[PDB]
Parts: sequence; structure tokens; C-alpha cells
Amino acid sequence: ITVEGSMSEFRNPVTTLTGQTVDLENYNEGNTYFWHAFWFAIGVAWIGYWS
Amino acid sequence: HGEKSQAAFMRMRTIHWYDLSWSKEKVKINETVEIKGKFHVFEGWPETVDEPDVAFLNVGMPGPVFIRKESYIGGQLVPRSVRLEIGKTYDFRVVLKARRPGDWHVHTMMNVQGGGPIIGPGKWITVEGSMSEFRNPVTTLTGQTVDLENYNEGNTYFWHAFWFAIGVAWIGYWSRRPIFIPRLLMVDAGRADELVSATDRKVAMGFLAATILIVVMAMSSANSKYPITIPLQAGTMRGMKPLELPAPTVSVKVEDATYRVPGRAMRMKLTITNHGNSPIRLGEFYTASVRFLDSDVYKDTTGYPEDLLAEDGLSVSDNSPLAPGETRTVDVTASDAAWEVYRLSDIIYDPDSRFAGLLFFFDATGNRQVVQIDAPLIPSFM
Amino acid sequence: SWSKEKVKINETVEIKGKFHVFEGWPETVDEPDVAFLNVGMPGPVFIRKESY
Amino acid sequence: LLDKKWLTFVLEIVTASILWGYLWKTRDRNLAALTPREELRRNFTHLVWLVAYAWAIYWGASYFTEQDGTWLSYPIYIITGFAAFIYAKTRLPFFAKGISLPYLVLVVGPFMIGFVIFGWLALAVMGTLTQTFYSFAQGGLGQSLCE
Amino acid sequence: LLDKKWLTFVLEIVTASILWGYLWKTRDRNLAALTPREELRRNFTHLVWLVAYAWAIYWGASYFTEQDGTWLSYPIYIITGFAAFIYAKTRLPFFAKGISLPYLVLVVGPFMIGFVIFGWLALAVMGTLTQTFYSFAQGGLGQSLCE
Amino acid sequence: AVRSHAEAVQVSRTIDWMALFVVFFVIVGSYHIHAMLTMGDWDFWSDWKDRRLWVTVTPIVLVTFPAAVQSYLWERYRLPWGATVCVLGLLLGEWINRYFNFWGWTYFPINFVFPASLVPGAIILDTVLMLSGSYLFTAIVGAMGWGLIFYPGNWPIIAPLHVPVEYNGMLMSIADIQGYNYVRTGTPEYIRMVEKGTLRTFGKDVAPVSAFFSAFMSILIYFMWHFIGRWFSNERFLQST
Amino acid sequence: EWINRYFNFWGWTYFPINFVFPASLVPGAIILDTVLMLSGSYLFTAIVGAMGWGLIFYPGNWPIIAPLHVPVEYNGMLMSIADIQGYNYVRTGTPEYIRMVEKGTLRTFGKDVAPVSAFFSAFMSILIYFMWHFIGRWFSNERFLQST
Ligand SMILES: CCCCCCCCCCCC(=O)OC[C@H](COP(=O)(O)OCC[N+](C)(C)C)OC(=O)CCCCCCCCCCC
Ligand SMILES: CCCCCCCCCCCC(=O)OC[C@H](COP(=O)(O)OCC[N+](C)(C)C)OC(=O)CCCCCCCCCCC
Ligand SMILES: CCCCCCCCCC(=O)OC[C@H](COP(=O)(O)OCC[N+](C)(C)C)OC(=O)CCCCCCCCC
Ligand SMILES: CCCCCCCCCC(=O)OC[C@H](COP(=O)(O)OCC[N+](C)(C)C)OC(=O)CCCCCCCCC
Ligand SMILES: CCCCCCCCCC(=O)OC[C@H](COP(=O)(O)OCC[N+](C)(C)C)OC(=O)CCCCCCCCC
Ligand SMILES: CCCCCCCCCC(=O)OC[C@H](COP(=O)(O)OCC[N+](C)(C)C)OC(=O)CCCCCCCCC
Ligand SMILES: CCCCCCCCCC(=O)OC[C@H](COP(=O)(O)OCC[N+](C)(C)C)OC(=O)CCCCCCCCC
Ligand SMILES: CCCCCCCCCC(=O)OC[C@H](COP(=O)(O)OCC[N+](C)(C)C)OC(=O)CCCCCCCCC
Ligand SMILES: CCCCCCCCCC
Ligand SMILES: CCCCCCCCCC
Ligand SMILES: CCCCCCCCCC
Ligand SMILES: CCCCCCCCCC
Ligand SMILES: CCCCCCCCCC
Ligand SMILES: CCCCCCCCCC
Ligand SMILES: [Cu+2]
Ligand SMILES: [Cu+2]
Repeated sequence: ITVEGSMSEFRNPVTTLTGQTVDLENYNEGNTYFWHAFWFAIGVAWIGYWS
Repeated sequence: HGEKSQAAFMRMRTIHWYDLSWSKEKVKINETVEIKGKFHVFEGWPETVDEPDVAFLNVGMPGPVFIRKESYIGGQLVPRSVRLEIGKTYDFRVVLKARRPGDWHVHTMMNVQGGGPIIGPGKWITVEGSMSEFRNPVTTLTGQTVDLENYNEGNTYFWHAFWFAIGVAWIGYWSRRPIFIPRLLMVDAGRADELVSATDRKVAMGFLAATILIVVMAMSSANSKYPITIPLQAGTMRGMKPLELPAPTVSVKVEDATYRVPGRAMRMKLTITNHGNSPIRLGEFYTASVRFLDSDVYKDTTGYPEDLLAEDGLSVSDNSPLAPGETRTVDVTASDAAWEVYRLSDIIYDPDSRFAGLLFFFDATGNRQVVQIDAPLIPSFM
Repeated sequence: SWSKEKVKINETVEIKGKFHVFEGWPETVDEPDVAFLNVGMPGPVFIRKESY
Repeated sequence: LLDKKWLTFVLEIVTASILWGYLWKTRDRNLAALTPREELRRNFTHLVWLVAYAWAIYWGASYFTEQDGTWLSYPIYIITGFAAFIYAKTRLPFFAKGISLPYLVLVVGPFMIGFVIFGWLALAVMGTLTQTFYSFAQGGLGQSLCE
Repeated sequence: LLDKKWLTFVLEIVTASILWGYLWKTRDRNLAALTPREELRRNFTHLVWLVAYAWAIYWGASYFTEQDGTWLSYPIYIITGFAAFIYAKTRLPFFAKGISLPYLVLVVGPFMIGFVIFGWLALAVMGTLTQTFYSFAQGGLGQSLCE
Repeated sequence: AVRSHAEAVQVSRTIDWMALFVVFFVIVGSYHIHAMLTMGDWDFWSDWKDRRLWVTVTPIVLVTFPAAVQSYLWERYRLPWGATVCVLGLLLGEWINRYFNFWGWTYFPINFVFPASLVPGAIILDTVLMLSGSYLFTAIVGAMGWGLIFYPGNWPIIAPLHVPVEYNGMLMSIADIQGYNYVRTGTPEYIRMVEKGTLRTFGKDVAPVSAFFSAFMSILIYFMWHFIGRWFSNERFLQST
Repeated sequence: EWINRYFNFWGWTYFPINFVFPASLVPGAIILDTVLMLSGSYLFTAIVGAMGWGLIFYPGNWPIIAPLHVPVEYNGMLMSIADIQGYNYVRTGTPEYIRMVEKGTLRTFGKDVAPVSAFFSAFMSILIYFMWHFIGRWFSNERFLQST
């Protein structure tokens, strides 16, 4: 099967029972990045303090 | 009593009990109360629970307040584990004899090999009298009648007391002399070789020989008295006769089911297909030990427990009689306080939101047809 | 049914019949999901030429 | 005097705090200045504390454990054991200046009670009792014993 | 000079042969005649070789191993590790005259990489590093440190 | 210090009694835990007291604590009753609970929930230990005796419970009838790991073969637990928990 | 884990990051390190810090995975956001039946799946820490063998 176009045009919408429509391509990505970066920064701060 | 804690869907679709009837509600000591009915094993048995290849018909009660005199699956006695087939329907009859006075919640439970207990609906039974009047006679193939309440109790007490006395005598003999600190000091400071000497070795030989000799004579006497003995009987019984239910003429397909969070109601949409030549009316919806009844269609007369019975908890938007061949779509709502009393609304916490139940369709003649439904259960919040 | 009772070397004797598996198979023995048709003899005094 | 009649005689978290603290805060700082008679007197009290531990374990691990089988004490014997740890570590000499491995296993094993592996750790009572015997035979070893 | 810029900077079987042979054939026979300054200079190079090992393991055991999970480096770090073995055994003193057990486990474990058991052997880097620290503090231990 | 000879003896006697108390109760607690979570299922019910699994399992997992306690008490005081004090304490706890909770709180009959007897095994293990003090000889002979005499030791108690009975068209034993009558909500029949028959059990040998296998496995477990007790008997002075 | 998630799981393949994000353990490491240095007792560490590591794991990842547990009605069946992501983005080598996940039991009482599992993990982590302390102690030897 041949597919033509670009990946940027792809959308994966979904509607939850809470009443909100979110795209699964980037849902929770920002929150995940923020939390992981915060915890990594905390660990780096600890190791730098002791280093 | 062990329910309202098990998984919601697991109680809904494991085993459905119906046609249950209790012979008596209040009994005295030595009276017999019989529980009858039929249980249907669900086709969609959950994967996390092993198939009932090896299952037992048990009774859920707070201790042996009732002695299980008899138990039948079909028409044969089932004192041991049995094999149950997925999707088949069986009928059971359990005979219970009163032993302890008081109020007890007698549950007819099922036990499966790799899934633990399966609690069914229970009915309060009041017992009056005293425990001292209880008797449990039995006649052996040797030709003697003994009461199981105190059979072999004296012999067990005598033997256990004798062995405990022998052990106490041994420990007292070795504890008469100073025990811990002086003996430790002797064994530390050089060789002791003074704490174990004649006649300690001779009396130890006496104890050993006496123990062996008493054991031998006791085994030979227990072989002389009661000369006929058999090993314990065990082994799963296969070939259990199922109930030959007629093929239902009513076809029901469920188009989604929703329940309010929080709420006490279960909303679902049905498309009843009526075959045969009789005008039927939906009367009951048995989901998990709870019977939602339509008062205008059917009324319960089997003494089914009040907290599990919804006299008018089942509301049908269009419950007009359905002509044969005619098919219609109706909205069915089952609302009762029991739905939250037994925590049937906690299936949102469950990792499998599916339900199964039985629908009883009644016609003008008075007979009923049993049909089974299952569909995903989607909670609603807004 | 046994084809012959007395045979000489290199002769063939055939055993026929029917066996019925009991419905109430004991629990302690696994179901015959994987079973073999064998012949019980004191050593290879007979070679099993065929089995059906 | 010597052995007295002490032998005959949220909340769980709270009771542990005072009981452990009280024995630790009143710690004897000059463990060198102990007469053997005072050592012997205090030495009985340590054995009395172990007696409370034995009652707590049997009430905890024998009565209530199978009581579940027919179907509090765990923190009770946890508190008794840890309190007696500070008790002997501070009051009894020759038992300080180093944590006793068997007695530490004794106080930790039944505490963290998988139960089969961890019930085995209660066997450290044997090494504990022989160490307490060596503590017994420090100043008041004789004479009589070994004579 | 001391630490230089070496830090910034079929075939698998072949490359192992020369690399292992070259370090072994050029072995220092008079390990006694080492000035501590020359010892310190060569000592950095041994740590640089371990740096290559660390890069090889991470590139081998972290990048490519899970790359199979999404679905060369093993021999690469095998060669680096064994070459550094002869390297330290011949060039660095106090590390010769006996095979170091932790460092041998370090070079053999990840080499023969069941992976869970054998990935544990890479923990011998801790004993290796403390031994290399003792090699560090042989001639150039002070002063400053401990003063 | 201590004043004189006689009152020193009195102090030693008081220490003896207190140490006996503490050891007895600690062993009761620990050994009761171990027996409960390794073997207690078979010891609970008469219908559960079969002749293959019960006989096989109980000595194997019940020689554990007596081995260690013997290895300590003998080596440290020449006291040959460690196995005895272990078995007596276990039986005491078991019986107190059977009479106070199994029969007091619930109402299971005593002849239905009686525990197993191990005093003969303890006595044999203790004599074979002190006589011929060789620990290897003990682990070889006394362990075999413990394994072999278990079932014949309990035969006088359970023999009356094996009388055949025709119960509603099916042959049942007295223990089986008791289990069928007195219901156990948490312990259904299929859980009973009991003799269910095999196509490789020849003639009348279920009890002896299981007894011998239990004896050998008890030898192995005793040999292991002697060393476990030997370490549990250390007096190490750690300096940094 | 993150380098690979972004370079191969998302670079070579195209699994979404919110679908293949790794788990967070920095709170557990921080607790284990403080309970270690404070009260330097290794036994106290193995008792308290291991319990903290086991207990704070799931609440530590709750802020990340909480948005992925919003109920959704997907074609007549109730699904979570994580379940929808797994259903949509196919995994050739990892079918659904391999998921050793909570499938229900008849001996799970009320709302206790997360806490009971967390406590069991904490105790087992105590045991594993106690074992691996000694394994590391040997992995820290400086033995000089004289004959490989
Ligand atoms: C220091 C070593 C101490 C030894 C302690 C042994 C005490 C004596 C018991 C003899 C039993 C027996 O020989 O009889 C065999 C029968 C079992 O036979 P069954 O095939 O199951 O049929 C049932 C037959 N009934 C109905 C008569 C019981 O007895 C038993 O129920 C116990 C069997 C296990 C113990 C085997 C011990 C063999 C001797 C060991 C020492 C050389
Ligand atoms: C040194 C020790 C460090 C301790 C670190 C613990 C951080 C706090 C987390 C509390 C969670 C809780 O109590 O809440 C319980 C609920 C789970 O409940 P559920 O029945 O699955 O239902 C779902 C309910 N939801 C939808 C609100 C989540 O939370 C969790 O999802 C995490 C449960 C596992 C961790 C339990 C820790 C208990 C305290 C331990 C210290 C005494
Ligand atoms: C929970 C599981 C326990 C983990 C096991 C670790 C402990 C084992 C070793 C041990 O008990 O030693 C600690 C001390 C004994 O003295 P040392 O360890 O020598 O140090 C004394 C100074 N210190 C009190 C700050 C520790 O003993 C004490 O001082 C304890 C009494 C003080 C604590 C009272 C406060 C606690 C209230 C809850
Ligand atoms: C409701 C809780 C009441 C607990 C009361 C605790 C009593 C206080 C503990 C204590 O320090 O000693 C009490 C007794 C006698 O020993 P003392 O001599 O008072 O202890 C200090 C020793 N010293 C005087 C030389 C400095 O030592 C003992 O043997 C008392 C044993 C008490 C049994 C343990 C109960 C624990 C229940 C959780
Ligand atoms: C494959 C798995 C490896 C098994 C592990 C065994 C080796 C572990 C111990 C070790 O490395 O010692 C060997 C020597 C270190 O010096 P020694 O062992 O003291 O002996 C030196 C003389 N010798 C080179 C002939 C051995 O080290 C060397 O001399 C190695 C360099 C010479 C080999 C180069 C040829 C190899 C080409 C493929
Ligand atoms: C394409 C392969 C190129 C590999 C080049 C290997 C270089 C030769 C190895 C070597 O002996 O040393 C190179 C450097 C500097 O150390 P050197 O001082 O040259 O080594 C001998 C020490 N000595 C002069 C006192 C006698 O020591 C180092 O730190 C070099 C590290 C190189 C990284 C490892 C690459 C291995 C890839 C398989
Ligand atoms: C699970 C099956 C049983 C396993 C038992 C293993 C015991 C191994 C020996 C031990 O306790 O390890 C001691 C070391 C700390 O040693 P150090 O602090 O160097 O003490 C100096 C004196 N000493 C080396 C003679 C002890 O290690 C420590 O840091 C102490 C760890 C806590 C020991 C007490 C609890 C034991 C629970 C099983
Ligand atoms: C799989 C789980 C981990 C198990 C680790 C076991 C290590 C046991 C200790 C060891 O390496 O054994 C050394 C002996 C050779 O000793 P010797 O040649 O007598 O050396 C004299 C000095 N020394 C006795 C202090 C070592 O044995 C040898 O012949 C050396 C064997 C190779 C050791 C290095 C590879 C380890 C792979 C796990
Ligand atoms: C299986 C029994 C193993 C016993 C090991 C004994 C070691 C003793 C070391 C002192
Ligand atoms: C499996 C039995 C091992 C017992 C360990 C004993 C070690 C003793 C070292 C002094
Ligand atoms: C099960 C008890 C065995 C004790 C482990 C022995 C380790 C001691 C090493 C010093
Ligand atoms: C299961 C944990 C066993 C730990 C053994 C510790 C031995 C230490 C010897 C130095
Ligand atoms: C299972 C953990 C055993 C770790 C081995 C440590 C041995 C240390 C000997 C010096
Ligand atoms: C898994 C690593 C354990 C190392 C084994 C200890 C053996 C050392 C004996 C000298
Ligand atoms: Cu109830
Ligand atoms: Cu059904």
C-alpha cells in the first residue's frame, strides 16, 4: 500500500467521556516532558551539590 | 457476606443463580432446611479465573451453624469436587440441618479450582434452641452407630495428653538439675563430660525403647480394634448431567448500556425479537444477586430476600405486549438502592467494564422464557 | 481379535479391536490430549510394523 | 532485692515514641562506674524485658496469626523488642560498644514480618540468650559455678 | 604535560590481534625503574583507556541493546577492555605481579555477554576504580591530600 | 558482686526459669508461624489428614526448628531436649487455639480439628542425638526415625476415623463424612492435596513409600538447618549497623 | 532511556513520546540517598529508604500517567487514553495478550489494588536491597589473585 503526503498533516482526534477533544499525537506530551525534566533537574542539582 | 468486595464484573458474569427457593425460614435444632434452585455458568467466563474444570458446591455461613447433610448437582450426590461445563445450566439441592441457634446468613456459594469463592445470594434463617440438643448420628459399614459430635474425642484427648505428659516428663527430668549458666560454664571451661553420664544414658535408652515399644503396641491395637479401615475418599467427579433447557424463542441484542456516576440506576437499550406464537412481556432483570422486577408484569413469591429484591426497580419505557414476529426497540432502566448497597456501582474502579445478566420474559399463559444478555457498560458523568 | 496364536520368525500377527475412552476420566490422570498406541511385550520380541 | 515483681506485671506509634525515647534519654553516660551488685540488679531487669518480648511474640505470632486462619500484636512486640534494644544497649555493659548481630536480627526480623523466611529470624534468640548469659557471668559469675 | 588530549579522541578479530599484541610486545621489562613523574604521566593514559571502555559499554550495552528492542559494539568493547587489561598489567606498577580479581571480572563479564546475570559483573568497575585510585596515590599521593 | 554460694545458686535457678520461659515462648511463636505457613493446611482438618501428602510434607517442614534448636542447645549446654521443647510448644499453641477459637469462636468439633502428634519424633531425635553425640549420626538415624514414626504415631488417633461408611450411595470415611457435614467456607474440597490415585502406585505401598521419602528429605532438611542454627548461634559484635 | 526513546522509538520508528515515555524514579533515588546518609545505618537504610522507594513509585508517576486514565467511549467499549493509544499505534512484536496487567481477581477487596501492590513491592525491595548490599560489598573487593 502506497501512502502519499506528509506526517505533519496527520491527526488522531478522540473525544473523552469528560467532554473534551484531544489529539493523541501530542496529548500529555508537554506534561510528560515537564515532569521528567523537573525530576532530572532535581537529580542533577543533588549530584552537583555533592560534586 | 464475603461479597460487596469481590470484583463487580466478576460477580456479574461468573455464575447466575435463579429459581432459588428456601424450604423454611425459621427452624429449630435438628430440623432440616433445604435450599433448591438452578445456577447457570456464564459463557463469557473471565480469563483471570480458571474454567470450572474442578469445582465444589459449598454453603456460605458463619461457621458450621448448619451441617451440610446432603448436596446434589442434577440428581446425584456431589460430596467431592465436580466438573462444570461453560455455558451449561445445572440445578442443585442442598440439605442443611440446624446446629447453632441464632440468626445466620446462609449463602449458596461456588468454589472453583483457580478462582476462589463465588458467593451467591443469601437468605436470613433464624435458628432457635440450644446447641446441646444437636445430634449427628451416622451408621458405619461395621455395624455401629456413633455421634459425630463426640466420636473419637476421648481417644484423641487421651493420646494427646499421654504424649504431652511424656514430653513434659522428659523435659522435667533434664530440668531438675541446674540448667543454663553452670552447664554452659562447664562446657566452655574445658571438656564437660560430666553433664551426661550414667544413669542418664541408661534412662535415655529406656525412654527411646519405651517410645518405640508404645508406638508399636498402639499401632497394633489400632489395627486389632477397628480392623476394617479405608483410605480417604477423593477425586473429581466428571459427567455431571446438565439441565436440558429448551431453546429460547426470544432474541435480545443490547445496544449500549450506561449507568450514572454516582447513581443507583442502570440504563440500557434493547431490541427484543419475538419468535413463536405468544405475546411476551419482560418482567425481570437479574444481574448480580439482585432481581429488578416489573410489578405490572411479574411478582416474586419465592421468599427472595428483601434487600436483593426490586419490586418495582425495573422500569420499561414501552412494556406493551410484543406480538410474535414483531420486533421493537425499547429503553430499559433498572434503578434500586441495592445497586449501591452491594457496590455494583464500583465497576468504574474495575479494570473490566462489562456486565451480564438474565432477562425473564413472561406471556399471557404465565410461563417464562430465560434469555441472557451481555454488553460493555459505559459510565456517564455529565 | 488376534490374527494368529502361534507364529514363526518373520511371520506377521495382527491385533485388532476397539477401545473406548471413558467419559469420567480420573482427575489425577491428564486427559489424553497427547497419547500413543503402544504394545506391551517383554522387550522387542515383536517389531511393531504398523499401527492404525 | 535483686529480681523484683516486675516479672508478674495512633497509640501504637505514640507509645513507641515515649517508650523508646525514655530509655534512650535517661542513658547512663558513665558505664564504667558500675558496681557488680548494681550490674546484677539491672541485669535482671533486662531479662525481665526479654520476658515481656517472649509473651508478646507468643501472643502475637501464635494466638493471633492462626486466628486469621480461623477467619495490633505485631506493633506491640515491635515496640517491646526495640525498647529492650535501647534498654540493654544503654543499661547493660559488655553489650554496648557494638551492636550485637544476633540480637539485632532478633529485634528486626519479627519486626518486619514471606513470613516463613522472616519467622526464621526469631531463632536468633539462642545467640541473644548466650550473649546475655555471658553478661550474667561478668561480675557475678561465681563462686559456686565452676566451684 | 600530564593528561594530554587523547581523552577527546573479520576486522574485529584482526583489530584485536594487533591492539592486544602491540601493548604486550612493547612491555616494560624494568618496572622498578619508574620515576613517580613518569608513573603519573603513564597513569593518566590508563585512566584514558578506561574512559574508552566506558564509552564503548554505553554505546554497546545502552544504545544498541534496546535498539534490538525497537526491532559489532560487543566485540568493540571486548577489544577495548582486553587491550586495557594488558595495558595496565604492563605499564602501571602495583597493578602487575598478580591479576586483579575485580578488574578481571570487569573485563570478562561484559565480554562473555543470561545477560541479567552477566550484566551484573560490570559492577566490578567499583573495585577496579578504587584499585586504580590506590595506584594514583602511590607516588603522587601528596601533598595537599591528607594535608 | 554476689554474696555467697547458696544465694548464688538461687540466682542461677531464677535465671534458669526465666531463660526457659523466654526460649519456650519465642520458639512457640516462631515455630508456630513456620508450621502455619508451610504445613498448617494439612494439620487443620481430619479429612485433610491424608496418607500421601500429609505424611510426605509434615516431617519435612517440621524438622526445621528442632534441628537448629538442638544444634544450639546441645553444643552450648549439653541439653538434649531442644526438639522436645519445640514440639511441646507447637502442640501447646495448636491445642490452645483449637479449643479457644476453632471451638470457642467458631464451633468446629475437636475430633474434626485435632492437631498432629510429633512427641515420639522429638523423643527419638533427642535420644539419637545425646546418645552417640555425633551430629552426623543424629542427622542420619534420628531424622529417619522422625520421618518413619510420624504416621504410625498418629495411627492410634486417626484409625477410628477411617471406618468405611455408606453415605447416601457413596462410600465415605468418618473423616470424609465430618468434612462433608461441617462446612469450611474458605477450604473447599478441591484444595485438598490428598491421595487421589496414580497409575504408578503398585499394591499397598502408599504409606511406606511416602514415609521413607519424608525420612530422606527430613535428613536433608536437618542437615541444612543444623548449619542454619549454628550461624543463628553466633555472638558477633558488629560495630556499625 | 530518554535518548533511545527520542532517537529510535521516535526517530527510526514513529511511536509517540506520550505513548513510549519511561517511568520516573528520581524521587525513589533521592529518598534512598537521604535515608542512607542521614542515619548512616545501612540496616536503617534498607528498612526505611527501601520502603520509601517502593511506596513513592506509583504516586511519583501519577502526575504523568493521570491524564492517560480519562475514560473514553470508543466504539461501544469503555477505554482509557493509554488503552486507545495502544489500540491505535500497533506493536507488531507486542500483542495485547502479552500485557501482564491487572485483569481482575475474585480476592481483591474494594479499592486496594494500588496500595497492596505498593506495599508488597516495598517489602520485596527491602529484601532485594539487603541482598544487593552484600553483592555490592563483594563487587567492591580489591583481591590480588596470582594465577587466573
Ligand atoms: C529409628 C527408626 C524408627 C522407625 C519408626 C516406624 C514405626 C513402625 C511402623 C511400621 C509400619 C509398617 O511396616 O506397616 C505398613 C503400614 C502401611 O501399609 P500400606 O501399604 O499403606 O497399607 C495400609 C496398612 N494398614 C491398614 C495396616 C495401616 O503402616 C503404616 O500405616 C505406616 C507406614 C509408614 C512407616 C513405615 C516404617 C517402616 C519401619 C522403619 C524402621 C526400619
Ligand atoms: C518513607 C515512605 C515514603 C512513602 C511514599 C508514599 C507517597 C504518598 C502516596 C499515598 C497514596 C494513598 O494513600 O492513596 C491510595 C491511592 C490508590 O488507591 P486505590 O485503592 O488504588 O484507588 C485509586 C485511587 N486514586 C484514583 C485516587 C489514585 O494512591 C495511589 O495511587 C498510590 C498507592 C500506592 C502507595 C501507597 C503509599 C501509602 C503511604 C506510605 C507511607 C506511610
Ligand atoms: C524501624 C527499623 C529499625 C532499623 C534498625 C536500625 C537500628 C539497629 C541498631 C540500633 O538500634 O542502634 C541505634 C541506637 C543504639 O545506639 P547507637 O546505634 O550506638 O547510636 C546512638 C545514637 N542514636 C540514638 C542517634 C542512634 O538505638 C537507639 O538509640 C534507639 C532509641 C532512640 C530512638 C527513639 C526515637 C524513635 C521514636 C519513633
Ligand atoms: C502500658 C505500657 C507500660 C510499659 C511500662 C514500661 C516500664 C518502664 C520501662 C523501664 O525502663 O523499666 C521498667 C521495669 C524495671 O526496670 P527499670 O529498672 O525501671 O529500668 C531502668 C533500669 N534502671 C533503673 C537501672 C535505670 O522493666 C520491666 O521489666 C518492665 C517490663 C514491662 C513490659 C513491657 C510492656 C510493653 C507493652 C507495649
Ligand atoms: C577470551 C577470554 C579471555 C580469558 C581471560 C584470561 C586472561 C585473564 C588474565 C590475563 O589477562 O593474563 C594474561 C596476560 C597477562 O600476563 P600474565 O597472565 O602474567 O602472563 C603473561 C604471558 N602471557 C601473555 C603468555 C600470558 O595478558 C596478556 O598477555 C594478553 C596479551 C597477549 C595476547 C595477544 C594475542 C591475542 C590475539 C587474539
Ligand atoms: C581505530 C583504532 C584506534 C586505536 C588506537 C590505539 C592507540 C594505541 C594504544 C596505546 O598504547 O596508547 C595510546 C593512548 C596513549 O597512551 P600511550 O602512552 O601511547 O600508551 C603506551 C604508554 N607508554 C607510552 C608509557 C608506553 O592511550 C589511549 O588512551 C588511546 C585510547 C584509544 C581509545 C580506544 C579505541 C579502541 C577502539 C576499538
Ligand atoms: C536473609 C537471610 C539471612 C542473611 C543474614 C546476613 C548477615 C551477614 C553479616 C552481617 O550482619 O553483616 C555485617 C555488616 C556490617 O559490618 P561492620 O559494620 O563492618 O561491623 C564490624 C564487625 N563485623 C564485620 C564482625 C560484623 O553488614 C551490615 O551492614 C549489617 C546489616 C544488618 C544485619 C542485621 C539484620 C539481618 C537480617 C537478615
Ligand atoms: C557467577 C557469580 C559470581 C562468582 C564469582 C566467584 C569468584 C571466586 C573467587 C575467585 O576469583 O577465585 C580465585 C581462584 C584462583 O585463586 P588463586 O590462583 O589461588 O589466586 C591466589 C589469590 N586468591 C586466592 C586471593 C585469589 O579461582 C580461579 O581460578 C579464578 C576464576 C576466574 C575469576 C574471574 C571471573 C569471574 C566470573 C564470575
Ligand atoms: C545443604 C546443607 C549445606 C550445609 C552447609 C554447611 C556449611 C557450614 C560452614 C561452617
Ligand atoms: C543453607 C545452610 C547455610 C547455613 C549458613 C551457615 C553459615 C555459617 C558461617 C559461620
Ligand atoms: C538463613 C540464615 C543464614 C544466615 C546467613 C549467613 C551469613 C553470615 C555471613 C557472615
Ligand atoms: C539474602 C541476603 C543475604 C546476605 C548475605 C550477607 C553475607 C555477608 C558476608 C560478609
Ligand atoms: C546473595 C548475596 C551474597 C553476596 C556475596 C558476598 C560475599 C562476601 C564475601 C567477602
Ligand atoms: C553475584 C556476585 C557474588 C560474588 C560471589 C562471591 C564469591 C567470593 C568468594 C571468595
Ligand atoms: Cu452474608
Ligand atoms: Cu448465566
